Amino acid sequence: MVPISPIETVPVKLKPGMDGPKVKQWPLTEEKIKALVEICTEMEKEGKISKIGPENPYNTPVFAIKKKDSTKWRKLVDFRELNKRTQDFWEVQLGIPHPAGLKKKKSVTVLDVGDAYFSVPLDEDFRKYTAFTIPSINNETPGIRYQYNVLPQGWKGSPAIFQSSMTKILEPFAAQNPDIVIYQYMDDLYVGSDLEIGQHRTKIEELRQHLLRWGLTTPDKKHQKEPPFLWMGYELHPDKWTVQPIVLPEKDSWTVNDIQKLVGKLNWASQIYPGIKVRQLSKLLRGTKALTEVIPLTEEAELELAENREILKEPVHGVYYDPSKDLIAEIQKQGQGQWTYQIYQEPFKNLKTGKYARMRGAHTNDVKQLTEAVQKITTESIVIWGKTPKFKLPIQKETWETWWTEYWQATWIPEWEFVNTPPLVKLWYQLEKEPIVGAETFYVDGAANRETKLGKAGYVTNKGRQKVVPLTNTTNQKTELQAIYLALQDSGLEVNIVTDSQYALGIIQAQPDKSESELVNQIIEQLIKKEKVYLAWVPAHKGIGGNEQVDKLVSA
Amino acid sequence: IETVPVKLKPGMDGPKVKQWPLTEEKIKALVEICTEMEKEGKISKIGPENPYNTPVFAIKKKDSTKWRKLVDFRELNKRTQDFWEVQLGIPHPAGLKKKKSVTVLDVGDAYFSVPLDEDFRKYTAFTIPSINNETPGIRYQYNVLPQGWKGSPAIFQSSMTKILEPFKKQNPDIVIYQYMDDLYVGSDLEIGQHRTKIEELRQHLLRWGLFLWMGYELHPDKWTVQPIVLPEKDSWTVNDIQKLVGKLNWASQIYPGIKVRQLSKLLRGTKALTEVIPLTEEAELELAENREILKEPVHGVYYDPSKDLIAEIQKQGQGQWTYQIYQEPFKNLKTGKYARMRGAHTNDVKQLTEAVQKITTESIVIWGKTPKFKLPIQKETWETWWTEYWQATWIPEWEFVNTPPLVKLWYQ
Ligand SMILES: Cc1cc(/C=C/C#N)cc(C)c1Nc1ccnc(Nc2ccc(C#N)cc2)n1
Ligand SMILES: CN1CCN(c2ccc(C(=O)O)cc2)CC1
Ligand SMILES: [Mg+2]
Repeated sequence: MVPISPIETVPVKLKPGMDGPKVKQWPLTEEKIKALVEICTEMEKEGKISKIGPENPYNTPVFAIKKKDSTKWRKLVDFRELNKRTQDFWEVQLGIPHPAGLKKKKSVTVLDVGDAYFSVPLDEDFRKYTAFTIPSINNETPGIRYQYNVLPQGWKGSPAIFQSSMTKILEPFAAQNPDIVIYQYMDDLYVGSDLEIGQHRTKIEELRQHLLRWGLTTPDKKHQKEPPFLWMGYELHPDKWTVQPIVLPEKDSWTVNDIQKLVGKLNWASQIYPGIKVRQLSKLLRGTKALTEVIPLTEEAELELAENREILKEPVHGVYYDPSKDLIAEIQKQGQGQWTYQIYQEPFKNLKTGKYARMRGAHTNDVKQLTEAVQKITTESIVIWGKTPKFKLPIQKETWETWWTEYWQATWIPEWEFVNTPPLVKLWYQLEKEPIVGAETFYVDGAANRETKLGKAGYVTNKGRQKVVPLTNTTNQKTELQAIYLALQDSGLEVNIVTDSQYALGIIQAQPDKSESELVNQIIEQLIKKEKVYLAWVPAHKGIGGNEQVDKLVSA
Repeated sequence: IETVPVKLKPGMDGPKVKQWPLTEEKIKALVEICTEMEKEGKISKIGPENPYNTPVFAIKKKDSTKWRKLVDFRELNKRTQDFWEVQLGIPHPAGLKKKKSVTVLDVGDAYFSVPLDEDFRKYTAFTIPSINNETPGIRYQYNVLPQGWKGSPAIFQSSMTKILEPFKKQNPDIVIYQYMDDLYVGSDLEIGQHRTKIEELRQHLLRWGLFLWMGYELHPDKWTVQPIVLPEKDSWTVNDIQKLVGKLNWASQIYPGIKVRQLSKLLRGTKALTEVIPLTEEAELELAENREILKEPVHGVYYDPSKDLIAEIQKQGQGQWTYQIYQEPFKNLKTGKYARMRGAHTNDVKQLTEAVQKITTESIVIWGKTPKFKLPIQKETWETWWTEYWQATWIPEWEFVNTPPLVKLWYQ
């Protein structure tokens, strides 16, 4: 005998206050019982389960399921109740590697560790909670009782404990062999390197020798799996990656469900296919979730879908990461709150792509959205590569400087350069810091009756120009904006406007270039046409001339 | 040497806070630091039966080149029992803020000499992430009092007071105040005298022991406040008077007797904004009466130690920032202004981060706790960057302001 090291046991508890499962065993047919007895006898011989005495009060139900197109049955021990009662574990797989962060490899070998799994013992003190019962033939003897000695398939802790156990064992090998990479997924280990093939094979033999220290064997006849690998929705090749085929179905009509799946596919595709768009398709899913409902595609959605089909007409691949080179991220504006980007190191060789959509809300502007997109790409890049890319952005350096220095919030974008690819992001209007000499001064106001929703909006000016318009189906806030709109409409290219509306100031000081409100959009359109606009706020009801006159005119 | 039993608050489990993404340089720094800490027995690797987590990152303290590990224990701190068994609590010293000079020391390294209750250790779990999640994150927990945990100064207190008594007995007029990993030492000595005393103090810790060498010098006696001031002008335009009436209306919410009647009357009619309006005698008197009112303190302002402190900040442009600290609206406990935002001339977010640290320091010195910040920044921008500029060993709480305040105009 060659001594082997035991695999250290992970201590396991039930949740505080919870006892183990006591669930009734279902009756089974005589055929299923014989099958389960044979299956369990073999598992017992292999050391996976042990017969137990009558004292154990716990139970989990067991079922027998027929392996399709076969005369062989399979067992199912249904641990749902035990799982509810079992503590939470650290789950390592939560964040999966992105292919674009991986490094090129010459050789990747797959080693089967499915047998090693049953050398990981289940905590002795927890075993009692895994008890189950094979019913007896004709119920004329006590059912056969067993418990697990190993991590049960389907039990909450098995994946985490298996993985954590393998990682601990592999750690010294990885540390002392920095010229390879090792990744575990399910029952397989993947071992990569850039070594010449003989040396790579030597490393694999050395890994096998290391694992034997714990009595863990891997299969001599080497795995059938070899590049390319289908993994987590990707195709991995030695020196490039892509997504698995993206196939958009042909349909005469589309349901909510078809469209959710279509958007899901486009979203998945957008990580390597440049320029994918999903706004108009996603607009179709607004508010409704009857999966069977049929939604007519708008012309805009049909155009979006056609543009995507063209993008997807042939294969695109990403390259892997070279840590010796800078990362570059370039962004383009696509319209309707959509933005697209590519991350590369060498020109025309993308590591990945992606997209960003405008956040839901009342008002927005292109500079804010570009900023948001930069922060998303930055965070994504820290996750994947551990560093921020240098940015190439469709905004002039002078535009950015004007924006950030005058904006009421703190804002920052990391190192970047202008790329002159239209459409460029620009500032569409800029309010004056001081009142304009020689420009007419418009004192604006509006009011509405909260019951009838009737209102008035208007202005008076220092030249004696005046206007009041009666309005229906309106509110105090709408009339305050209406009044500013009237002043913009009726003034020359330079204008001073005096308002008491904290609401309107709050909107305009946010500097939107687009809004969900048709009125705000009309105001923005007017502002764009002016040469100079100074907007002054005063408090309401304080005897301030101009303001007081117009307030009286609009309140009735 | 014997552990103090510690528990979480009733019916709460441990922290389960996501680790945020770290740059390569910070990961490499943390792997090196934690390898050493493990070797020294301060931390131990943990298994999957510990599901807890607290985020970790790395900083450089002000004027230093060595990376420092910083654990963000905000969640654990909220969840940890309060500590009044041995002491009801340390009445905060009101004299500290009156000292001519206050120096801040990082004494956090002292805490590692005291073991942490075995049953509590699991709740200090943290993870060093790998780039692209390619390898399992390295999982550890503390075996000793951790830096940044609110329990540490509390458990170590008897040891610190015993370490410091001879320095205090020999220098009865020095004020020494501990907050988290920081020691605040205030005196009225000439700075040279003062630094030698500070270095004297380091030696006691050093002697007991067998980033401590650093020293952040403050001068709270020179700290600046911001009363409300009105313009003094010879020529007032309609716009100037509108701005004045606006500011006074705002101030009337803070100060009772403010009047704008006579000033508002000046603008009767509908005049061009740039037209010059002579002040009448009635308006000048009202202005004068307002100015006099504004020279007096705000009524009904008091600190309640049971209530949170709130800090608001405004960007004023050209590197300038205004701030107010209060518990109740319109009842400011402190106001201030900065322009000296260091090494951040083209970076707003770095300036704001520095402002937040400065204000928090002021709050610790004055009341012995940190304020809740209302930050003029989008969440996503703040969360992407603040950690790049952080140099303090504590971390306050914050929320985001998405709508531009009009009041910015009134603190300019
Ligand atoms: C995450 C990961 C998944 C699989 C495999 C999952 C599966 N099935 C295999 C490996 C070896 C890894 N780990 C790493 C780590 C760093 N670079 C790489 N590069 C890399 C991996 C595979 C191929 C190929 N062909 C090329 C390069 N892989
Ligand atoms: C060789 N293996 C590894 C894990 N697998 C299990 C684990 C546990 C059980 C069981 O509880 O019987 C079966 C398969 C699937 C393939
Ligand atoms: Mg009004």
